[PDB]
Amino acid sequence: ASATRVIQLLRNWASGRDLQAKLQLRYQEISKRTQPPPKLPVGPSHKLSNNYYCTR
Amino acid sequence: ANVETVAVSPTICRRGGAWFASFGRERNSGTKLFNISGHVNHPCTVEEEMSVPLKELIEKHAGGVIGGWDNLLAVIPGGSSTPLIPKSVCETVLMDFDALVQAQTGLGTAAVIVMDRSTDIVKAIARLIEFYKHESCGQCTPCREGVDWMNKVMARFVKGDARPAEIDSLWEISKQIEGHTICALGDGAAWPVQGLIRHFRPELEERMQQFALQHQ
Ligand code: SF4
Repeated sequence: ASATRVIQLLRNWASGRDLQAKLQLRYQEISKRTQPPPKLPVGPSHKLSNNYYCTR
Repeated sequence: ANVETVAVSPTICRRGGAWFASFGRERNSGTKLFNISGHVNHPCTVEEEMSVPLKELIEKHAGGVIGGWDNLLAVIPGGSSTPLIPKSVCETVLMDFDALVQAQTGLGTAAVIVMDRSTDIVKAIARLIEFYKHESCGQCTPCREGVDWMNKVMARFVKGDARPAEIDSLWEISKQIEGHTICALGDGAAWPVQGLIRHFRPELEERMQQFALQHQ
């Protein structure tokens, strides 16, 4: 975050752990709100030849 | 009855059935009229015994294949409705019903279309399928739709504008026409496609590869 180092030390002593390692707030490690397009594969029964429906 | 069947009848009655049965193999008796056309030196209509070998007939009456017997690529022995056979089969095949049925073709009407190695075999079979497309009466669904479907697929195959998987699908399409129609025009349209797929699949696959690499 942006907390003062003395406040950071106070938080670490009060909680007993190192809060700077794991923060509940998300800052920049999340995925981008815009993503490249996908391709989404088809499936097993998209064959043209050995795909008579009465066998599946 | 066919004109030949009725025409040979008075001679059969006069000379007897035994004389007619003297010629040809068993259950394939008598003489037959052969129309040899295509890539032969002397295309012609001739009369010959039933079980004459194909090679002997071609070299004797038709003058041989254009460019020698080693130039032969394929033969359609019974008109457009019979599947083609490659050179390795036209070496020791007899021109009767049973011998040609054994080679998976059938004698049909004894019309020998000869093609040498200077031909685009896929184009010839596509032209035959287009003929069957233009001569469909359009009554029953299998012929009416599937023959046009096969014509489109073959026309696209000539350019190599498909993928190898389609080959198998085309085969199955033929199986959905043959045996499901009113008359035998559906069977006669499905059979040449099956013969081509059976005997010249590497040619189709190579053409598709060439088109794929040329067009990226
Ligand atoms: S198979 Fe025969 S009856 Fe059926 S559409 Fe073709 S020509 Fe007509």
